[PDB]
Amino acid sequence: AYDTPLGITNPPIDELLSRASSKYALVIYAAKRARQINDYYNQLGDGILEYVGPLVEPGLQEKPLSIALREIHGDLLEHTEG
Amino acid sequence: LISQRPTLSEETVAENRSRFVIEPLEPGFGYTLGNSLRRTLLSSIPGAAVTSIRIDGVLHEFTTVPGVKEDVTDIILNLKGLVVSSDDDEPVTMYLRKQGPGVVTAGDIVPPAGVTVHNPDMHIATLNDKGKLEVELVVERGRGYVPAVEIGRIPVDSIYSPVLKVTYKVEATRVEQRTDFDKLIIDVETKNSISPRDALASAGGTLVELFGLARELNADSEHIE
Amino acid sequence: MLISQRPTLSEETVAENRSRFVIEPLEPGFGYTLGNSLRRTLLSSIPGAAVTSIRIDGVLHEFTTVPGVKEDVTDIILNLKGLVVSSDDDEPVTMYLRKQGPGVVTAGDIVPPAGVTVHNPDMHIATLNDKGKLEVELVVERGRGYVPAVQNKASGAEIGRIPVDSIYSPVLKVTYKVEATRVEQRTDFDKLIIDVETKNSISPRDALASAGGTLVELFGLA
Amino acid sequence: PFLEHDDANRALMGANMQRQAVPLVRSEAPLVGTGMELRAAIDAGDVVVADKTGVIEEVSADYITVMADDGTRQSYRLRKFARSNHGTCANQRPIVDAGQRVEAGQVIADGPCTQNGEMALGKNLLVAIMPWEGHNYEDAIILSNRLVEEDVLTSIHIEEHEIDARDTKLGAEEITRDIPNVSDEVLADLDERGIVRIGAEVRDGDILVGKVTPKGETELTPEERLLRAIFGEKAREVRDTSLKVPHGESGKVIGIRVFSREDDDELPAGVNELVRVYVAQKRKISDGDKLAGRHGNKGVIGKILPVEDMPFLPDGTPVDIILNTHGVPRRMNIGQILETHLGWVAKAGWNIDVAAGVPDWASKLPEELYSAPADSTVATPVFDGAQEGELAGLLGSTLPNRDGEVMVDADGKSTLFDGRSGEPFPYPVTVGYMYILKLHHLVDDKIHARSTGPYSMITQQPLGGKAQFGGQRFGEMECWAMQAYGAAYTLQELLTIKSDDTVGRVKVYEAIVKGENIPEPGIPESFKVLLKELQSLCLNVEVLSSDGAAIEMR
Amino acid sequence: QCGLPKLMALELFKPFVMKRLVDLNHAQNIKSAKRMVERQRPQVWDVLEEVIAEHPVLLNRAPTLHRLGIQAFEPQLVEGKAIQLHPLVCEAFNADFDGDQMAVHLPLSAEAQAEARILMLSSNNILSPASGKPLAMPRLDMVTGLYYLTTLVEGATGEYQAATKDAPEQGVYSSPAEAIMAMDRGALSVRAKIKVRLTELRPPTDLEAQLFENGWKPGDAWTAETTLGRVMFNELLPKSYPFVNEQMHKKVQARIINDLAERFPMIVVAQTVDKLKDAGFYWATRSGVTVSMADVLVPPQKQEILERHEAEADAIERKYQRGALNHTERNESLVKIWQDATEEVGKALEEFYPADNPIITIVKSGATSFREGLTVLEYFINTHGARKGLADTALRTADSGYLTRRLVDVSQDVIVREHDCETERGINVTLAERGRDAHVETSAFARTLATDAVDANGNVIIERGHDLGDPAIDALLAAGITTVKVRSVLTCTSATGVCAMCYGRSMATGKLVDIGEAVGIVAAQSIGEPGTQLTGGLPRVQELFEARVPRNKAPIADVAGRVRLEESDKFFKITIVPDDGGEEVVYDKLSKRQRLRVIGVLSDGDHVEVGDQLMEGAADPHEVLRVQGPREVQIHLVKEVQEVYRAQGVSIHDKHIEVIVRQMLRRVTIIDSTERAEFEAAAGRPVLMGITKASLATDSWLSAASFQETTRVLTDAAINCRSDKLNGLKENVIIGKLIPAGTGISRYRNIQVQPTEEARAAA
Ligand SMILES: [Zn+2]
Repeated sequence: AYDTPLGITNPPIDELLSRASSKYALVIYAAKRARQINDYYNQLGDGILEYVGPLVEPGLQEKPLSIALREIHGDLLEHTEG
Repeated sequence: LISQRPTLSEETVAENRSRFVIEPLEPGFGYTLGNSLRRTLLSSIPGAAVTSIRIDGVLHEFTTVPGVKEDVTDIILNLKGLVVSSDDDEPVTMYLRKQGPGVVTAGDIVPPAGVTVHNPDMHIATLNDKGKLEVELVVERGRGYVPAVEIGRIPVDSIYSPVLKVTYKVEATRVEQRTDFDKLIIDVETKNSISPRDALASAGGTLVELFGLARELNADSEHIE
Repeated sequence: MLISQRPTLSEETVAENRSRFVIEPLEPGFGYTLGNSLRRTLLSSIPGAAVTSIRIDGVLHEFTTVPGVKEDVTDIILNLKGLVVSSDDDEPVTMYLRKQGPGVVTAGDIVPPAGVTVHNPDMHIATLNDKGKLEVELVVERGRGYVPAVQNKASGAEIGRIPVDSIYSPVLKVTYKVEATRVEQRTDFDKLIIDVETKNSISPRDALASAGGTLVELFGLA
Repeated sequence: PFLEHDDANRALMGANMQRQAVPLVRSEAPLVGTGMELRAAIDAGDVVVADKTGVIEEVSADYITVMADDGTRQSYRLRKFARSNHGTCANQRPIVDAGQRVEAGQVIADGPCTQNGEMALGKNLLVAIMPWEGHNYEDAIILSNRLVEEDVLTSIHIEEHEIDARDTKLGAEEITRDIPNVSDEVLADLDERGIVRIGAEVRDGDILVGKVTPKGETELTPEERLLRAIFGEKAREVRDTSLKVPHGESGKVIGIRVFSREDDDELPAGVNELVRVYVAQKRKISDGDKLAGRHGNKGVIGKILPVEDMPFLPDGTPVDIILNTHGVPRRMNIGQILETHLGWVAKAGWNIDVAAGVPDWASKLPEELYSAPADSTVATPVFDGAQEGELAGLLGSTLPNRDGEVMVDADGKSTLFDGRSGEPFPYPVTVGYMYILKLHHLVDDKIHARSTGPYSMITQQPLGGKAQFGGQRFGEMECWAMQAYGAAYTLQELLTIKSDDTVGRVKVYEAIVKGENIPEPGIPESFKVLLKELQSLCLNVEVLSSDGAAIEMR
Repeated sequence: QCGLPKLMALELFKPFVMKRLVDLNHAQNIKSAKRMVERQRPQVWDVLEEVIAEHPVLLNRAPTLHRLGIQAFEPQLVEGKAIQLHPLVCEAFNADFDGDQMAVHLPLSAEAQAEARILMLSSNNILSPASGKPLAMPRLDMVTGLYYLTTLVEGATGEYQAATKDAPEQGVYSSPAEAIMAMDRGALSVRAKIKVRLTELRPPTDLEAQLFENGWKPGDAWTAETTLGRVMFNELLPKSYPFVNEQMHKKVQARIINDLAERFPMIVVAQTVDKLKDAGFYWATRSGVTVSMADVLVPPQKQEILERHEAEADAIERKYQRGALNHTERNESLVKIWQDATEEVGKALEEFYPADNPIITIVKSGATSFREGLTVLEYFINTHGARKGLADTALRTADSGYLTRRLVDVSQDVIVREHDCETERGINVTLAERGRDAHVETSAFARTLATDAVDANGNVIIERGHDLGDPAIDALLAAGITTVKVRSVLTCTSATGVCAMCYGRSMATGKLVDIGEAVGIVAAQSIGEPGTQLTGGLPRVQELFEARVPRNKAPIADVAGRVRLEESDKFFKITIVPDDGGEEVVYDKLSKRQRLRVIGVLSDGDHVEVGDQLMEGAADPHEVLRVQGPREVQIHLVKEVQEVYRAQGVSIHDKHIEVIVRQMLRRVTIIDSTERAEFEAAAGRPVLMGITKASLATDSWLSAASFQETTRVLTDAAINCRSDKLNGLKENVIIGKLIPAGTGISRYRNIQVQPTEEARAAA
């Protein structure tokens, strides 16, 4: 085991890299999803779009980027690379 | 004087392992009482353990015991793990004697009235073919950990205290205006004779009682809430 | 092998401001841990008995001089830091100091109000000459430890007052030593001795009693 | 001291850092010094010297008068809290009394970094040379909170601010109390003229001098005029130009110098009134400040433990600073170790206990250093100083404390008690007294932070406002490191919306306050300026699109 | 984590806290929230720790040499005005604590934060992206602390003793907890040789197999003889890691951290290094390491014996003058005395210093004579040389930064563009020679095999396209294979940049390089950073990367055959008799001051191959190009370049140099009607050119204009009417576009994020 992660180090990058191609794809992967979540808490997505998530049970005041990372860790979303 | 209401929280690591946290302490009470807590839990809780034992067949023989796979040294280390609560205070001599090929597992030792073994599944030794083993072991209550000090009598190290391993660490929390408030973390692994919670109460009770000797000099001083 | 004989705390005396304390006996490896556990408490949470702010009618701030006085205001503040006072207080009570003509102003010249007392009147504050006149009032408060300047922008003190670093610590120097006798010779036990010293604001016994009450109240079991 | 032992590098470093020290409020003389202290101080000119032998007639914090036997009558006005060229307070202290009879060339008053006539650039502190739980790591240092409580390393620092009222293109500046849009509380500490009252405490942003200059055609916004009539506040005529304290600064106001025009005076053409405010600060020795000794050893204050949890001698006497063993082998820095031991010798005195002659090591010694009381000052001139043998001998002789116990052995070590665990440190640790200095590098002056702030005119990049809020430079090399990580977005963010994006940084701040997503970066103004520079050079450049032919910024 | 002054974190997050304390009915409008932060009302602090939570910040210290010079951290509000930096990242930032300052940058957009948490996180960057070795490894106090913790002291207090005639073994203990209790009392010394039983630790691989084979102990008991320290130490390592039982040196800890970095995710390595930090520091204090006079002082025998041997050198000169000189007898004799005294003082000092002396302890662990005092004249002479080192150090930093910029200027556009180009081309590696090579770690480690590794016995070990981990090197060494063919960026056929396979393992990640990696810049930094340690130094390096003719040219064999060495006072003459046998090749002009090449020395009649170097010095790279061809040139340049750095003890993986060298042979000269791709769709010869000339030949004109002399580039560009396609990353930096690397690649930035229909149902 790896004991337990504290804050930013959770979830581990290794368990997250299995969900995407490279560490870079992981970035855009969670980045755009964070933009999606924060739109949901606001009025999203203006015209013709409806925000989705949070798929996982959000923390107390968890940051949307921190939510998109847990969602990717649980395979709750799939992505396609261009 | 009045403090800021430090709390006592406990998180259970295992059945006999739990860590405690006190939050928040004033800088820098974390280390003040911290080291004194570990010292009180470890060497200030009453408990019974084995003092010396004698095994039939070994008087001048140092290395081996015939008819048993475990050597002399390895056999002692097993008995050291024996946890038994004896309220008799004085040295009681229990007897364990099993014959024939088999596994002696403490449950075979007949405890005299007043002593109770708490780990009946403990592996003491393995028995060889058509072999018997009669073991006599002394057990007297004690405190802390007293090292080892008649023909064929072997004094053994005595693990008197139920607490087996204790360690503590300190951190900083409680932002507000001052972010250097202390948080006390203490890690205690206890044997099944008493729970980690009770061990803390005993250690805490003995400390307050011990520090009551300075209080009695004058109960009117200010101290803290 | 529970050799049971409750610990005993007997006082002593070495000087008037400090006196030794011996506690015997208890388990080995307990002296050092218990000794420093009180020391860390003495050197910190012993309540005072300290001066907060002061006001010199002639001056408006801390970086000026007084006609005739030899020490500048900032140097008189550093001399006043050596004041060891004690007060029942419970509220900010102001002291007063008025001196005139040639001579030497000391702590004795300070008139303490009802309920407070100055325990070192022989301390030197400032030296005045013919043209030297010093009128200064001092606000005494009760606390513990060390609190930095109570700037009059956080509080509402106006331009007159000049806050000063306060030091509520009756305890001066503390140490200890252990002499565990017959470590396993027959039966093992240790006994510690503490050397507590105060600033004359209170006695070593009262301080140690205040520290004892602090630790006793602190070790909570629930 | 012990210059012959330190390497030229550290010696050069030591000399440079000696002149980097700051004057302390107390100014304690070095316990172990050389010979130049006395001569260097009086020759610097920052110490008051008596020109003619005689006797003092008056001694006051303001001046000192001496009645020479000749009959002449000389007086000396003392610099009191005079700001130096870089904000260091220079305060002179009288060291003489009324009836004292003083000889010519004697020292009457101590300067800023002097005590009793000799330079005192630092303080004597109790040192322990043991690594302490990683807080004194590499070159970091840990101090006892005593240095803050007892103001031993506290130094005053004075700052000068200035404002001017002159004639301008469309009007003449007028420094007045009345400020356009302000509450009565912000002006509460201003006087009738508009300048901060003496002795007032000023926080970051508070007004020091209220100046007002004419503003041209208002042409205000209607949304503002409506509130004007609603709350009946007449839109004042001219703009606000007040002198506030720079961000991150604070202190008390010492003095104010007002130079007016009605009062003839003499100011540059157009200037009507000229006032300058002097602000002082009492700087406690804070974690982050830079200390150093005379041997080139330097390091910041990594932490400051309470006096309770600090390695203390058997006396209970806590050590002041804990210094790790910086000197790796070959690197050495031997001179530092020597003055540390001598520091303890000079602090506790000594007595060779001569019986049947004197030891062979003291043969080279002159009589005078045989017996010495506690707290005695010593002088070991550079090349001609104490020697190894003589040292160890002095180590042997050490007057005990009260009760007669001994605190240091012949090896200069002692068994210290960890102020936290309470248990002693297993091995004996080297303790002593070393003369350390407080260097001009101070945290209060070097801490900078900026969210938003002023921007330059030519290049729209974040400009360090004269108040403060200067932005950090993301140089070319940092960009390389950013490209190395592949963080394309972080790099773009730095070179655009965080700097040159005229409409970007405003929409980002807007988006942050609302809680919206951060918008896409625009065109950095630097690039737009680049194209203009090219065109001015007659280079017709066109930012061609994939299918849009030519494009322009506009 | 990182310590951030509250005031700094406040002004930094000012917009954030303003919104939060407005969402909370503390302030009613934005303006009310601004003053609430500016005046620092005590109500904001609680709001600040929330906005700061899980919000990463970037730390940087100038100068920035490698990418690790900037890392992300979790901001912790700390009292004071200073920045608290973790003691392990100091190596990376090269940050002293003698007043050093660091900068803080606040990533804003979601992409930026993602890049910080994932790419630039401190704990994710442990290995040096230049040598693969670990940088977060403990150092200084942490080393001596662990060295003292695990050292074994004979005759310790609680030392183990074999069972005597009337007593059993007294050194055995039930569990590690008992030893701890025995340690608290005066019974057990941490550095004793006790033997104890362990249940939750791992035994050595070799020893266990005997005790088990059924399976490694999860809760099984087993007894081995160690020190309590070594036991407490292994508790720090992962539970799955086998026991070590050794006194830990930098290398051992370096050897161990590496070994465990390959077999565990970095989170396990990150936590393991942190635990070593605590232990190292904790025991560094209890180590008893302190300096004093008795620790330094002087070995009195040295000063006495030095005056003894000095007399032998003076009287020898007396004997030399009369007629006993005998030429070289003096020079050798004086050396024998000087070295005999020099060697005699080492013993007189090493044997005089205790084995556990604090100075010696620090030296042995690997964390890292004015004692008598010098007179007036002695100190003057010492200054003459000391000032040259400070001035010489001023020139070391300037040129290294001027070289690193040209390096970056030529290799910045090099990035991985595809997973595999599928070319069989590769380069052979010497790989051991003992019959292990000294430089297999720089050229062989972290490579990919272009061909399988075949043993003479017919057993294939390690298949082509394998990572070639150090275990693979040993497995290869087991079969005794001397050479191995390996993929390289020198042979990669990728139309754009390079491919992952050809490049190989990323030194930072320890895994295969990610597609987006911009390796060119990482290579430039990996080469420019150590330039500060150059003394055969920095000028030699620039001589190589710039393709200038060598300072002192050296000839190469133009053909194969025998050699005729001719001795003439004017010059050395080397004639080569080919094995054709055709026209002889004459190398008449030769300066004797250049010496000969070493095999013994090249003698008369020896055999020479087509690419051998005939005389000592530097061969003209343009010469070896037309002789051996482009591929062998690149092998040569990397050979010489690496030999310079290796001379200074600098570990740079060949791939970094190769990335730079690849960009020199990328163009050909057009003798009759430039890059290679144009010819496939009129004869040209392979060309070798320096980095500066190559960089100026890039397709981007504003990129080349920013490099050197903007006028000529601008004039030539304006006349040619060139058009920049914004292909490189420098261009996008200038105009503010997303660089075509890392998160800027099209395949990465065009990703679509849609939640699986199954997840939306859970809601
Ligand atoms: Zn390839």
